[PDB]
Amino acid sequence: SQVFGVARIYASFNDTFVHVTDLSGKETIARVTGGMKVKADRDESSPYAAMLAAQDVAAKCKEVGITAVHVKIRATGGTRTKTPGPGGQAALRALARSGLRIGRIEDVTPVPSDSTRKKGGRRGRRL
Amino acid sequence: SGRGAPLAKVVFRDPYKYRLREEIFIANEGVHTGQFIYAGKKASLNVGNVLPLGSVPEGTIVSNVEEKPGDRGALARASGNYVIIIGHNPDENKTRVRLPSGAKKVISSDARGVIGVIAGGGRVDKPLLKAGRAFHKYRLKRNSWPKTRGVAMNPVDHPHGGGNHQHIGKASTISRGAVSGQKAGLIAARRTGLLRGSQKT
Amino acid sequence: AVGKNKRLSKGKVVDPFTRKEWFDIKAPSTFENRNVGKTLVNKSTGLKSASDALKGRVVEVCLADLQGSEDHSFRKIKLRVDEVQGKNLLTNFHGMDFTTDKLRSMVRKWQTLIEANVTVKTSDDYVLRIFAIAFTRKQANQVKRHSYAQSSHIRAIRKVISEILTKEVQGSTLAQLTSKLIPEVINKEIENATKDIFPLQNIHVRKVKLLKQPKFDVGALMALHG
Amino acid sequence: MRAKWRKKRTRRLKRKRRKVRARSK
Amino acid sequence: PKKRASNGRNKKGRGHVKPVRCVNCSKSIPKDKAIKRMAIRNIVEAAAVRDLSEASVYPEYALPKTYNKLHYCVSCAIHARIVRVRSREDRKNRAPP
Amino acid sequence: AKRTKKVGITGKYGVRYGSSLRRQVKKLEIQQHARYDCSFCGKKTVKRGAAGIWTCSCCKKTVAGGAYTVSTAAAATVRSTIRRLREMVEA
Amino acid sequence: SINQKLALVIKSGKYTLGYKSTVKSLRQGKSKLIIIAANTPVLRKSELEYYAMLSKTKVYYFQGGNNELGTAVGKLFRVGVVSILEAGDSDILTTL
Amino acid sequence: GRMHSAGKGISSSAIPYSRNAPAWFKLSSESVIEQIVKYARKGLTPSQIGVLLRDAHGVTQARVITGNKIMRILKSNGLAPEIPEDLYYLIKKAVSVRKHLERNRKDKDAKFRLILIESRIHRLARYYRTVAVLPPNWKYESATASALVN
RNA sequence: GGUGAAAUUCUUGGAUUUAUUGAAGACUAACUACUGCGAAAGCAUUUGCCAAGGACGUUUUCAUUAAUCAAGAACGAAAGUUAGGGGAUCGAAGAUGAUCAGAUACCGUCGUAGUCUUAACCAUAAACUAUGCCGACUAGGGAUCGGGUGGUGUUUUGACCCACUCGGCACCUUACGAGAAAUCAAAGUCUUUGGGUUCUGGGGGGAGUAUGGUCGCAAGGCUGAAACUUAAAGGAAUUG
Repeated sequence: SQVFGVARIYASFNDTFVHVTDLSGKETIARVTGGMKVKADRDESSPYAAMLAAQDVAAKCKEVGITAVHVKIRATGGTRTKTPGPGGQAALRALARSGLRIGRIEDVTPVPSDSTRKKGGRRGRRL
Repeated sequence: SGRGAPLAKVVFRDPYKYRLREEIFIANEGVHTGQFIYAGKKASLNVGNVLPLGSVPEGTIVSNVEEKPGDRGALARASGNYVIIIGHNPDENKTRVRLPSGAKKVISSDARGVIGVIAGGGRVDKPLLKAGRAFHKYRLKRNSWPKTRGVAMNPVDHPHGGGNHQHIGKASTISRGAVSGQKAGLIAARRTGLLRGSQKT
Repeated sequence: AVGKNKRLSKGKVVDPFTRKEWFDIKAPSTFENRNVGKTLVNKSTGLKSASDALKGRVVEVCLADLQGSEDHSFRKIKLRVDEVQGKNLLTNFHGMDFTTDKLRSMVRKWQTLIEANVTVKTSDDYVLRIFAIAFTRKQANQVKRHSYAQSSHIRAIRKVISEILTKEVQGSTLAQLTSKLIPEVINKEIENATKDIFPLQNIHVRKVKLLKQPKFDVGALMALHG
Repeated sequence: MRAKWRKKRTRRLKRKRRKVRARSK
Repeated sequence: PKKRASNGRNKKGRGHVKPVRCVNCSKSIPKDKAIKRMAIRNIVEAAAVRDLSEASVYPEYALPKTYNKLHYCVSCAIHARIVRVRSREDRKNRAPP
Repeated sequence: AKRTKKVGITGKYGVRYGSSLRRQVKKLEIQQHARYDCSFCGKKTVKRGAAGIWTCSCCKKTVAGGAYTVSTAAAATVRSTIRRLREMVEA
Repeated sequence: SINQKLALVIKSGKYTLGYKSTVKSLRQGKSKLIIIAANTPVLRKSELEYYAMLSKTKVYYFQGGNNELGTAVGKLFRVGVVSILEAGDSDILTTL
Repeated sequence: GRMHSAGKGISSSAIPYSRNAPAWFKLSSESVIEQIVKYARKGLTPSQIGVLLRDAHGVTQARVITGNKIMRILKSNGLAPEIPEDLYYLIKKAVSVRKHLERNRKDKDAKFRLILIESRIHRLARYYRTVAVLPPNWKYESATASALVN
């Protein structure tokens, strides 16, 4: 009826990954990031760059035979931010508007229980 | 004499003719006179027993492990030394172990071993104050003491000898293809200097 | 960026998808819906095989999809390919875990949190680790603004939960345990026993994960697919 | 100057007076 | 002089309180002194809700939510307009906005 | 009376061999010339023969052990562990 | 607590400490109970058991060595086995 | 307040204003002395005799019925302990902490608690040497205290 | 990858990203609070073992055994020291890229000692409530932790609910009162000056420096001057 894959969106500050995989997760189908749609480093995290990227995985996915995908939204996590970056919402919006059906949505950032030490020192980034 | 760890004379009973047979073992800590020692495939898990490596659980600490079944002891025989057991491989009849040096091996499950840690530990943490106490140590080991330095010799004697000062003149690190008479120094040295950091084993 | 690549190589094309195929995933018979999706693999060349790559890749699904109702949509199931039969794969139970969103919504402040984990082996020689969670609930006609519990209460609650879990997991096989988790029976067990100690809300089996497996026997697997 | 770094300076001064005097003793 | 009767924290009857790290500048501040907020937001932002409903392979699919608890040090709490300087009489107020 | 304030047993070594090496030896000599408990008979009569050999005059029993004490910290850990593994695997 | 029952027997009743006094008591039928230290050797412990089988007296294995059994009976020396002859004002025989 | 802490609890018993035995008490005074003596004959300390006599028999307190305090009855008959009963319990508790420390030498709190207990032992034995209930030169030596209790 | 923007760096010999699996060390999130325990420093996963402690209840026992302390002693964050083990993260030193007039600083990436454990030293802090300990008395109001009493209250005495009491962590209002004020239920019951007791200070610098002791392996800790100099330093509020 519907052929299902999985879409993993890694919305970080400084970049955003959009790539689709099989349901099992061992075979990748289309990967494209925000850094292959812009020409300046400060724009790799913009909504526009993520939006252009998502339209490309939509292109490749259709031509491999996929019509629907689940969603796994992530941020750096661990000792890092744990907050979605700017490009996460643009990517999810772009996939929907490209006629690629959407199933379940879930957040999968690695939350560390209580963890190893965090960088920056005791006084933090003095800036 | 010449051996740091004590020995233990366990006397078994000959199962094919009427007599006794005495065997020399290397004692593990806690082994006292009058103790019964059980060796076999179906012995208990107590200090002093000889069991195959495949008949003990992970984390067991053994000693005098034979690296093939029947060598009669190879791997942990100095004082204070032992061997840890990491895992089992039923489908290949093998067991993984950690050696004193930090290396991992795979040996047959049928390889035997004794349970515990070799006796007489802590030996090398007391200084030898006097040259007399090194004199008597090697007097029952062999002729390897005193040691003269190569750089205090003439060039006829050692590669390092000779010169108006005492110095080598070439790198002390020597290739592994070197021949007899050339290998003097750090042979096949992967690095050199004061060891700072993690071992990264 | 587009033009910030310094060197392409450390030294001085065939379309991949022209050489793949789709297999069909089949769930074990404990669940109503047997179809879950499809997956890819390169075709079996002479020197390689498709089976050696189709084995062991895990597929994460939702119990709602395997049972037909989206009221069961906050649990997830994992399945592991154990055998390749023609063009369709056959899988087996592997674990279960809540969704991240569901778990976090349960943990509000002004209430104590009770957890219990038990390592037990089923009757067919699998080893499992079963995790449980619970909370304490503000009672009707309560004026006090929080519903904490003394450590005397929490220790007893954690003793009852552990024993019901050991009992219900051993004495039953892994398929039976799976069929027992779906109706959420174990929750009713826990509360009927803990009620006299402290009122609780949100009793759940948070996750179950396998630690070891018995020697593979094909005939046993077929019983859940025929 | 900051009280903390004045303490440090005085300490480094004493450490040196402690070794110049050790030549005579 | 003494500015606050709580010393700018919430420690009474306690010797020590273990610290946490700010989320913006990575600095250690005792738990009882840190400024703490909870940010709960639908995963799919408001402007995208219509497209996702039209794209859902289900009817009546409830939007999942994202939860996190954020810790700020005083310096980064002032800057991010989470808290603002407040007058003498108005400092004593405890009731949220 | 207190004949030496801090050289103790090692006073025999004179002004020789540096202070650090005499402190180190003092720690272990005091361990190897002490008397311990023979748990088999309650008496405190366990001396040291050679290295690693601990003998008691009362029973004529000998117990293998450390070079300078009856029991080392490493052996004890193994003893408790083996009690746990044996009492855990016999099930 | 066993120790509190031992103390009352020592103060009120009568007893015999030591190995050779115990065997004499068991042989004459006088003994009512015998209390063996944890670390009494395996051979001697067995010898005491067989005698008690013949005289039909009870055996209680104390949880401590010679030093601990002695301080339980309040003697500065170490006792390896104690035999009760009259209970005095304690309920040791009819309890435990 | 407390001698060796910051506690300031005021909990305690409150004996009746009336020094006369309650009207519903009927068993004789000499009969009650029989209860005391046979209880001490089986080891119970003066404190334990009263508790067992209060909530099983009607004796509100021996002073009101018999005419003498429990301790003063015991000593007259010859059952008096060798050392007072409150000192006996401080020593018994010092033995237990010392035995615990021999096994756990990193228990820096049990060491501190032991200092406080032994301090209480000395402050009390001094009181007893002044009123001449303990012979002068009585000394609590740690290495030997185990003998005293048992 | 990184930033406000970038560069060093890694990448067609496949980096970044996705899956499955395994090893090592550290840590103990969310629940977490104007809540709990401890002499203070401090203490947060499960269970077993060892010893200990406050409050409460008591028609138990002793009968002044008490309060506070020069000298003396136990414990004493982090960093630091000596020898084994471990060494994943972060990171004094060091090395690098960038900003800059300079940047041997802040920012970016590496990284030794350290971080963790055993044995043994040190004895310090904004070790703070900048507030010594024991005792009695003096104003109003609510919330919470432990224990006890009354309510057969109500749901199905465990959980709640109402009233009372003892012991704590605190909080709101007020000025009989105190204060130089800020403020304070103790910092009140002190010119109407006396409940018991211990410790410390005498304008600012020189100076917690020199010297003599004593403790420590070392870093250093405790005790601690004089010549000389100077009319002000300082506390809380008021208007700019």
